[PDB]
Amino acid sequence: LTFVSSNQSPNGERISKMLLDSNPLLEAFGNAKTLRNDNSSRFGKYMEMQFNAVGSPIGGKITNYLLEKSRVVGRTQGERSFHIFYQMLKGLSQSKLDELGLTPNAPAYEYLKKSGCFDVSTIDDSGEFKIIVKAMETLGLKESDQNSIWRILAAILHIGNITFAEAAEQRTGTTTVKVSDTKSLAAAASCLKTDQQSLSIALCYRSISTGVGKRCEVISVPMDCNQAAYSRDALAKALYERLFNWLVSKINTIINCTTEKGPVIGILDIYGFEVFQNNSFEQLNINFCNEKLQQLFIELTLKSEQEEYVREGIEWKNIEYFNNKPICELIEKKPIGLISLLDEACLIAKSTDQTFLDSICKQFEKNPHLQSYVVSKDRSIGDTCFRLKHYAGDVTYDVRGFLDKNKDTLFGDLISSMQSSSDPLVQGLFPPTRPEDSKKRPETAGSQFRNAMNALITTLLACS
Amino acid sequence: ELDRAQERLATALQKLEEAEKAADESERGMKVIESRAQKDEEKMEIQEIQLKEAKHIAEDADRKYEEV
Amino acid sequence: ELDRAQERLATALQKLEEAEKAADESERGMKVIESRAQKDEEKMEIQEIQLKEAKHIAEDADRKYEEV
Amino acid sequence: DEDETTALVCDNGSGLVKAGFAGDDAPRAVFPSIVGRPRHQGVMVGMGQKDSYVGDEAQSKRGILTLKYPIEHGIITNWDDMEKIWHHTFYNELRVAPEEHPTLLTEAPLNPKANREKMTQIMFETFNVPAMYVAIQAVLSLYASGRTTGIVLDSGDGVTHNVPIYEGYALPHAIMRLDLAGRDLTDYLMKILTERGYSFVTTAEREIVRDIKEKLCYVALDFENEMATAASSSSLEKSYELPDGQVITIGNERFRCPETLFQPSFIGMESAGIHETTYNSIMKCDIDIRKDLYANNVMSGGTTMYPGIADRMQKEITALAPSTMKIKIIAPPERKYSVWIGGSILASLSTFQQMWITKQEYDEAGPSIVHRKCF
Ligand SMILES: Nc1ncnc2c1ncn2[C@@H]1O[C@H](COP(=O)(O)OP(=O)(O)O)[C@@H](O)[C@H]1O
Ligand SMILES: [Ca+2]
Repeated sequence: LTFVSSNQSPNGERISKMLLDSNPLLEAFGNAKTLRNDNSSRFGKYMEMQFNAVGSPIGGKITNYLLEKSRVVGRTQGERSFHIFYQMLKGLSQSKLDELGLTPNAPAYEYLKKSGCFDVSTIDDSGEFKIIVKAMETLGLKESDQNSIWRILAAILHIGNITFAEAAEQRTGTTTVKVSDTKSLAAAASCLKTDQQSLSIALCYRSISTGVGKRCEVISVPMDCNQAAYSRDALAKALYERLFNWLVSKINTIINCTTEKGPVIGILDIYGFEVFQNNSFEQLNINFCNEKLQQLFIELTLKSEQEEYVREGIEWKNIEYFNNKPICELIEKKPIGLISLLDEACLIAKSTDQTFLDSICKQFEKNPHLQSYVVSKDRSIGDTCFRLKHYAGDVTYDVRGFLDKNKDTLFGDLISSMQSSSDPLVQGLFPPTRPEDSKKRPETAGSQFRNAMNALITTLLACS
Repeated sequence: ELDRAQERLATALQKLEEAEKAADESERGMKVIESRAQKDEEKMEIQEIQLKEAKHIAEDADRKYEEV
Repeated sequence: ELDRAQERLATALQKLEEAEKAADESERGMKVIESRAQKDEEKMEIQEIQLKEAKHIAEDADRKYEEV
Repeated sequence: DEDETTALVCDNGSGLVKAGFAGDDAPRAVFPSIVGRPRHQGVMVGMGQKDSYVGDEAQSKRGILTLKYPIEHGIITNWDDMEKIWHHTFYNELRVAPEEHPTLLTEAPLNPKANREKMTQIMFETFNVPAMYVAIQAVLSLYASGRTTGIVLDSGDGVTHNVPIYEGYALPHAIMRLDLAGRDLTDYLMKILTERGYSFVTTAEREIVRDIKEKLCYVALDFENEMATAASSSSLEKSYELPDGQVITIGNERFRCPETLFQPSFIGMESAGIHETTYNSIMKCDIDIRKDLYANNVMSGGTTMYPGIADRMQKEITALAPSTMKIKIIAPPERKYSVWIGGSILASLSTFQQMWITKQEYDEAGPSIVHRKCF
């Protein structure tokens, strides 16, 4: 792009260095480890390249989607969660740790106990920490800005300790969730500086009245541990997702320019097709993108391009055109489709995993390009699992946690709490309302994520 | 004097509204807890009988085991 | 009008004290009951643990009886 | 929000209407079901009266409104009013057109066949609704937890329903329909208050009873022991200075009316307490089905928020019934919207296509299309 676009300006090739060093910069914070790759980026990224009057670029925006958020609570043995949680420990001075109410022992917490692993044989964060710090100050993230960011995790680490001892309080109805060790739930609100009591009474418990005004929140709805843990995490993830995307934009505050507005050259970069000898739900979302990626090419290198041939009026004849596989798209979009049958089950909470399975085998295993044990008599497939044929090979999936991990449903009860808090960051993590996503707010996230992927396809069709 | 009294009356009613509001929320909180207290009391009594029954039946089973 | 203002000031200032007084008493009554509620809740949970054991022991005796 | 037709969510009863935007979790607008006239002459020119007054508009100013009840269990005295009641919901608040989005409604079990068609006629013929459906109250409150084996008891203002819907629906009789909910409670209190002199006559203050009820009134645990307690003036005499200006010490009046629930003998009927009807729905089904029914009993409806409604069930059910399994009743905390939670689901289901009705489907099989094919 450079040179071709360009040169003279001493403030061009010099600032180009810090921009080229922006790649390894963001690969030390948001990235984590995978068995297929070490430098695994953990955030969608559709970069955009603008230009200056002199020739050099001026800046660009960044956009992500979904964000993997099931690794914080569950993962395979040997693997490791996000880097920030481990690299931060083996580095900061013990004095800095105690200030955050921390002790040099992962098992003591919950955020690091949900896995069962702590020490990795290959990684030595104690030494690697000096590489991340060199990236902290060099760019422009002073300790002041660092502590600010840590105040978010400092809270989360104070909220994370909130565990529960299956409370069978209700004589009959439904087992509630009791917190005897309140100092964890107290410290949780201490950072937010909100009423410890009301908080627990307004979140763990749902409430609504209504009458032209806007209700009086207090009525109680204690729910099971799964839904309680679901709500707990649901917030813990989205809270950090919005921040990171708003952080990278503030990283550009001392990089991005606002002098010209013109053409935009985009660059795509999303999670890669990972392959294990044992897949699950979290794999589906990633593998699903590839199904859309293959559709992209066939739409481009086989459709939009062939139509350009005849538009020029040059010799061309339809040579053996293999299936356009729009079935793999209709099988999970319009009514009577996978995710249309899946997300529908996510709401039917009484349809767990075994009942949900039966809603797939019957709906499909007849439509072309999808197998299982029943139809395809193969012992490799379990009675609870199925055989999904991609445009490549074969993959079998489990069922552990399907629902709570897939639902994603995030109502406006966990979100509104932080918004009404008193802190320059807590409300700051929720930036100026409606950034490229407005329409209407109150609605399950099951549809919100569906819009995220649709915002990726529609914008790729009509272009070059 | 009327102007001064009106000024004092304005702030007086404001404090009165705040006081009544605090009392309204306090009397309600005391009530809901009182109901829960009685709800737990009944649960404690009905289980107190089950606990005894669970102990006696265990002792009876032991005596029954000693005989055989 | 001054007489009316003074009259309203009297009944307001008095009712203000009563409202505040009731707020304290209601909170006072809330506290004494809350404490007892917590004591019961704890005592009840402990009995449930003993209730389970008492049953398991009773069942174990029955299973031990069938063997003999 | 924008893409895809996006369907609304609604739940109309015989007392309170529940409706909001689309893809929501809970009702956004819950206006009261009232529509009367100005028996008086409106100022007649200080607007061409008409509008019987409705919504927060009527409820705000009852005074000069002869609240005329249109929907009384089954029979609708007049349909003409219902037309302009629905013309307010979708537009004045939601600001969205039904001639664009589907629609979901609730079905009152055992409702005249002619009614389900009369309603649909208003949609298909005038409000042009190519897609809609009318699901069954209780069954919705179900599909929202984590099991396929529970008995449900859903009710509010309409009529009581003891529906043991867990594994399936409809077999011998089991299910029950009892005209004794909400509106019935509001009507009974005024009659009993006459013993003390208090007589809330007109239908306007009749509503005030319902308003006052849901703040202090509670259910008698045991009327026998509570009667002797009347000697004391602490737990009885309750304070509620009428917003008008006359205190009503509702002491023995609070736990008197609810007694009718367990004793329908006080309302001229042979129906037994709700704990007998429980047996009536259990004794019919198979023998090896009970042990797990007691382990799960769903109690939906905001009516079941009266202090002393759940603790009584454990006393009467354990009495005249098998007692060697886990007696357990699931009474959802906020169980009033349990139907609304399930409603948002059906409207988003895709299998829903197998059940719902399409524009053309209504003309091919005639008006009966709905309950002639489904159940
Ligand atoms: N907080 C409450 N406590 C007890 N009853 C309540 C409460 N809020 C509402 N109700 C009652 O619930 C009933 C309305 O419930 P609803 O589910 O809307 O009924 P329906 O759908 O049969 O019209 C009314 O009798 C009302 O007084
Ligand atoms: Ca009802």
